[PDB]
Amino acid sequence: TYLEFIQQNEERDGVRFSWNVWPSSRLEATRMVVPVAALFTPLKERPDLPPIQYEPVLCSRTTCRAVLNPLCQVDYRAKLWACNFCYQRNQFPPSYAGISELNQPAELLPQFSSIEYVVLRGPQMPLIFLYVVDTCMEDEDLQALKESMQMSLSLLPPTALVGLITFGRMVQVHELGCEGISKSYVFRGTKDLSAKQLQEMLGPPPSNRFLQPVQKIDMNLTDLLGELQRDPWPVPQGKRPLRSSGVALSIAVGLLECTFPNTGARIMMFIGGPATQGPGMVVGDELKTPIRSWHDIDKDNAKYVKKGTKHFEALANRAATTGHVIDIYACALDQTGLLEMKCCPNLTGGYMVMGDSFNTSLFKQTFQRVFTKDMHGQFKMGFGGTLEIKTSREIKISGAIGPCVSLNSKGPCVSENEIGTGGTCQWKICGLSPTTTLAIYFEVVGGRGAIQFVTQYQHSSGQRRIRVTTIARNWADAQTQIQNIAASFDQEAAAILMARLAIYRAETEDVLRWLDRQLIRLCQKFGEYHKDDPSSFRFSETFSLYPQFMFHLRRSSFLQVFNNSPDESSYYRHHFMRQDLTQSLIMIQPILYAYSFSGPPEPVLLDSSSILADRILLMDTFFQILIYHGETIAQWRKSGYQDMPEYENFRHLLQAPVDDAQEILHSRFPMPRYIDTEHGGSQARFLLSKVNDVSLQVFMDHLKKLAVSSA
Amino acid sequence: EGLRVVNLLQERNMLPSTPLKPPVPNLHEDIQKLNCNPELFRCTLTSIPQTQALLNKAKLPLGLLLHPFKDLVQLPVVTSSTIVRCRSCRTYINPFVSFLDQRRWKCNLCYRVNDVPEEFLEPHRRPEVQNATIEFMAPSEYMLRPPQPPVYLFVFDVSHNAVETGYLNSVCQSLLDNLDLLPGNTRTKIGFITFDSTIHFYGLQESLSQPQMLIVSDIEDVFIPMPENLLVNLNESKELVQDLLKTLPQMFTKTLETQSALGPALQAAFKLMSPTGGRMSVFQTQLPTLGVGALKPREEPNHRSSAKMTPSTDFYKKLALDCSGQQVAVDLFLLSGQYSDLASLGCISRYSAGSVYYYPSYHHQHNPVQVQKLQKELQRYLTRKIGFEAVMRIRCTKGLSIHTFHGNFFVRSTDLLSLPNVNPDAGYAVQMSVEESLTDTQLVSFQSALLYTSSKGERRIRVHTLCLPVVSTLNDVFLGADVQAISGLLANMAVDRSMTASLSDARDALVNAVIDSLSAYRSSVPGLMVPFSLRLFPLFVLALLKQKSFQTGTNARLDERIFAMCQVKNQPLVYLMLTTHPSLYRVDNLSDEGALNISDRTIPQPPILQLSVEKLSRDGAFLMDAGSVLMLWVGKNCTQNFLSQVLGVQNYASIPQPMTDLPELDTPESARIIAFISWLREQRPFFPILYVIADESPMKANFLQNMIEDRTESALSYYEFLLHIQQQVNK
Amino acid sequence: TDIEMNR
Amino acid sequence: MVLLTMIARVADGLPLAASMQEDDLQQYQSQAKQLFRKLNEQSPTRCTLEAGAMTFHYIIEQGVCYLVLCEAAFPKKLAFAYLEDLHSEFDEQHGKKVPTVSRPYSFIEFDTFIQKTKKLYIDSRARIMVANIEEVL
Ligand SMILES: [Zn+2]
Ligand SMILES: [Zn+2]
Repeated sequence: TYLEFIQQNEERDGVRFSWNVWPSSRLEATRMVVPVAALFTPLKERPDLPPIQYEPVLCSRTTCRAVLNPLCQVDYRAKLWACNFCYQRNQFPPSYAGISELNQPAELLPQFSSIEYVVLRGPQMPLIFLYVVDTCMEDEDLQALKESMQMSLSLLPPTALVGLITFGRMVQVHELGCEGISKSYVFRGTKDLSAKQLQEMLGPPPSNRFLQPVQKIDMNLTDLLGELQRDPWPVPQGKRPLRSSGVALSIAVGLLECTFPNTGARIMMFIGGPATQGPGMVVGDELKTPIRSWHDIDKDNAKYVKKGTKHFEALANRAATTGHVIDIYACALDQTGLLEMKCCPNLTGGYMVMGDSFNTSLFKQTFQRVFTKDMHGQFKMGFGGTLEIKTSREIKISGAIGPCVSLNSKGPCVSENEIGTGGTCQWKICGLSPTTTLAIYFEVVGGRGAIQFVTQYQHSSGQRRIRVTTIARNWADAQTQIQNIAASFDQEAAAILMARLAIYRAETEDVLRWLDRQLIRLCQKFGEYHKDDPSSFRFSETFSLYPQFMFHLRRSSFLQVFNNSPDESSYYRHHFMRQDLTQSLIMIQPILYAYSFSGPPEPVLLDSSSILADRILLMDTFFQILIYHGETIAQWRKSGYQDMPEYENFRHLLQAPVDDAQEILHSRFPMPRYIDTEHGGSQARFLLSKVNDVSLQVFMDHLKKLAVSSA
Repeated sequence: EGLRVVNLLQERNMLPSTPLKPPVPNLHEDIQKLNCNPELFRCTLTSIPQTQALLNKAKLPLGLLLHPFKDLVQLPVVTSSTIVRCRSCRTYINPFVSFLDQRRWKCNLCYRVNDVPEEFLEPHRRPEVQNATIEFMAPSEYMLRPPQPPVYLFVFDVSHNAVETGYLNSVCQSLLDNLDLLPGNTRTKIGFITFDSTIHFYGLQESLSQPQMLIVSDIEDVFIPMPENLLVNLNESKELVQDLLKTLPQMFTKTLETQSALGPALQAAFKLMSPTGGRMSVFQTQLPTLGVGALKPREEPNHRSSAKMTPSTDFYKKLALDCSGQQVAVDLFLLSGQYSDLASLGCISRYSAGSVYYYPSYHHQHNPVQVQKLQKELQRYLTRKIGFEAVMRIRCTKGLSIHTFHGNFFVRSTDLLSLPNVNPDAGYAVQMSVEESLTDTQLVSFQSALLYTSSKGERRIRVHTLCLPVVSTLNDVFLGADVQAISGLLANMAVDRSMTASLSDARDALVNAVIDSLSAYRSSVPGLMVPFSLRLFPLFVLALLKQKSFQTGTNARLDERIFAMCQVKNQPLVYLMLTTHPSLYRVDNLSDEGALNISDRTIPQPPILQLSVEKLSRDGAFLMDAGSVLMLWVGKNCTQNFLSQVLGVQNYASIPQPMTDLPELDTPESARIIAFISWLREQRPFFPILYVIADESPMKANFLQNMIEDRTESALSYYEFLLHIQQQVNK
Repeated sequence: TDIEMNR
Repeated sequence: MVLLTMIARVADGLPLAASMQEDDLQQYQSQAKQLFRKLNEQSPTRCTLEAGAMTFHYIIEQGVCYLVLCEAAFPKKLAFAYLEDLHSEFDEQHGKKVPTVSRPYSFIEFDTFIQKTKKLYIDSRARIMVANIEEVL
């Protein structure tokens, strides 16, 4: 089954292509409506695969150097192997001398396409965590933040180094455990510092006066975090506090840049408001004037945006180059400046968390999930990820989209048409988790094409690791080319890969126009129909959901930025450019479950029609979990047959969706905002705005008309 | 008495055995008796020449020396509902006014007649006219702003070398010991700053477990790091500051910092006080070499280098003028074992009315002497009274004009001496000239007024008034000459001559004053003849010429010379004299011709000896009173009685090398000597340390550099000096 | 107009 | 919305207590002292003067005037709350001795309370009559 195929391959190799059969002719490759692409998840979790503690075994050919895999042609008699990429014949390493048919290397078995190796030869570097705390906020919000940070500290590894930077008007780099005094270095949050400057101004396992091992500093740090007080500087009437966000962050990057360059480090910045005293400034201290809105940005009424944006982009590139991750945790009612800072967590594989207040379960729980561990009590985070892709000669790489940076490498694998971060064969990914999902765009320049994803990274344990994934897909049979290809289509994967591109061009500016010309080009090439006859159009069960996915995506909050704040839009796209397929789909097309006495919970169309009065709805907008009570059921809740032991039945119904909302409302990293509403409730809007040019019906009709007409 | 002429070449024993006393103006009885105390105010010429011509003929400088804020026993404090002051020149109603219409008074300075308000009533019996020294309570218009609170800011250098000297401990120890004695009420504010290559602020909040060391590393762009707890309220934070004082010493032991950024540090210190003003105490141990204010090292001279002084930069002068404008005074504590260019650093104190303290080669283990000395100088420093945001003016009767001022302060518009801080140990001098013949008058007056804010937030005006007679005869001018006052005023003059020209010129000008005065005398009357009043003139000048301030052939170092000049410029007349020409007494044989009047204490009064090694004796013991310290020299062949009954040793050989003081033995000899020493110390409020260390071979016999009457390889002997003077006098 | 004067 | 606080006896305008922090004061200080002189047994017991960028806010109780300057933009509502606070404290502390003193600033030490109270109003994170001062003067 083509479905069982798509499924098993995503499980084994954490990959999902737009097409599993590829063009074998230059004429069809160029006429590919949706590009040959993949949703790649370099560190996907699975059935406890056995780690290889022996070197991987590379090919002997300067340029190639592909890793020995199941596709390689082996010859146990002559202790030789042929690289399936450059055909180069290779001798086995001495430790492979005992090689035999009845006991052969794991990397050759098809079950081990996708395998991990460990390299041990250099003393491992300890992880590094740098807290960068804002102090311009309310007492309750700050106390919450401190408790949140003290907790995270008890979860850290003994050998991990820690550092603390606090800010408000000034910026304080704390020298940890200086006994009986507790000192820090103050800097004006009014002017930036490179790193060479900072270094000169500031002066067996490594460490600094500023970055010390947890086991030796945890108590002092736990106390300092506990005594942190709000910015001493008073905030005059009608004024915002002076917050030097941009300089504090530039000082954090600089500190690490000159202390531990090129090693896993996590710069976690906690924000309570926007930067008001740039570099990095996002607004002025006059409360009179509001923080830019998208409207403001379109009518050229936002003097700080571009300048501030430029500041965090340089920082993002500074840290991403050094191999350091930047997390931004922002909590406040008004906006924070996420739009201007987004690149920091985006280029590096840093996290972006947004909430109303640090003193909420929403934030608290989302923050500790960050330190979630695996069956070995080890963080589900990787640092300094270097992704390298090997392709058959017939294949080239256009580019990638997602959390990563180009290492600007050159080779015959690089294609002319660059997409997202492309024109390279290697990408850095300062921060990665078992969830990170990149998008790789390829171009076609017996059968079977091959691609090898080589990912090297620093494990939480400190070990250097190399994940290897070698997939293979059939070259389309010339005597059926388009038929074989159309059967291999992965509508979901294509929706997200196409969606990925649209959001990329938008956040890098019509986009909806491009999305449509392709949806139409797809209908004409793979649909069924009599020209000039709309009612005749149909799609295989292989393509039928694509238009609908397209519908929802073009009305989604990802391309219709208004009705949302610039920060909210940056937050949304952030999570959508990292997510794996399934999560991505939900983001684009929220799932909807219905609950009623007549039958068990069942999914239902995201249509207004699905909103009944005697039904409870559960909507999952990846970002939010919402429970709606039909008019009828709202009364029964109001006139509460609460303590009526008579209605144990009415109790099961009311909590059915609630139970289901518990489960998911945990496994999900960014904890979703929970919403309990009903007909009449003001919050029902979220449901009413996701459901339903206009409707899908009309949308579809217009599509069929255009599809059966001119090409 | 005696209007007799003296031949310095025949007496050669002029120096009296009793302490010298200031001359008594030739005034009527009733007037002289109200005159101002001479330890406070005084003149080079008690008989003011009537004309500039007459003054010039006498070839003697005309000027005043003063100690305006000197600690007194009894001070008349008027709380007058109104300050009576002449409506023209604004002079304070004093005891030397002319009361006529018994409802109208004649101002003794500008002669105008004023009306005595119906509040001043026998108006002549009023305190303001029965006292030359008096303190007034200033009304609201005598203050540009609410009385500032008392603010103390201690700025410590913590460089590697600073750490090695180990002074921070005692300083902190003294502060702890004297926290409650610092002048001031509940409004007192105290702060602390340390520094090396960076500036270290210290926040103190009761809410926090421990003090915060806020460090600014931007040396070219200093700034205050916090707004509320750097200058804390002592009363409320006593505890908090006490921990800090106990913590600081232990904070830099392992320091590797080698450079000191004194400039930036002081600028930061400035910004922190700029808002209230106050007193900044700076403790530096080496040449500044980092940041603005940087100073280049210099090579120390030697007994070989000729007379070929001034600041190498104006940074510290500019900074002081700024401190001054914000009512900030800066006291400098230099405890350096190497050249530190005090010639440039001093400026931070001179122009801000501060004062510099020098402890050469200070070390906690190696230099026990500098250690005890700092201790006692800090004791006085930290507990003496203090006045804030003050100004002073010296007014003199019409005809007379002040043209040059001497001392640490800043001169606003002529005679508006700006004094950010005013201490009871600072002395001042002034140079006047007769701009208008005093033919009209027969009496002239001088009035100085000190306007300041007390440690208790009260504006006060302390006033002194001196009245002197006018004379029109060369002879009368000489009869009133105050030899010590002239010595003092000449030193100040000589110091400026040094800065302004060279040390040579300064040394010549000094010798010329003696020559020209005596020469002028002679041309108005075989051997060197001088009037009685000037019989010690050549002696005190020679003394002045052999002092570390002007001496030449010596092996003296730069900072020492400058520090010496700093003292001439800021020290009260008496200490200037005790230092230049220390009092020498024999002390291994004291007896009963003393002040055995003091109820249960006798107190021998041994005769004063002239500063010649010929007055010594290898069989005795001699004490030298040099004002700031007391050196007891013991002879090699001293008696056993003095060794065991006074020193507590059995033989000369075992007299402990550095001996910081005498033991108190149960012996009459000890009681006699301890009595004498203790009386000497009671004659001043700055406890002078004593040290016997002056053995006949402690290589510390720097007791001799004071026998200013003997000849050195590079200095004339008292007698040679007289010989050289006489050769010129009648050339 | 200096301070210790009053004129 | 900054500082300058003076407490003076109305009759003679005798200064009783004040508090100022810069890092000009000179001008507004004179005007304030001008006001005190002018104020008498007939003057308004609560007033707010307009002096440009600045705005004076005073109140009179028991022959004593509580004055305060600040940028006009400053809440007139808070200004008087600040004075009342000072009054009760002062009256309770020195209200009865006020009419016997003769020296200026006989209560300089009230300096402390004035400033600790001051911060509780110059920082949003803690929470009559009008005439252009120029006239009265
Ligand atoms: Zn190969
Ligand atoms: Zn007069």
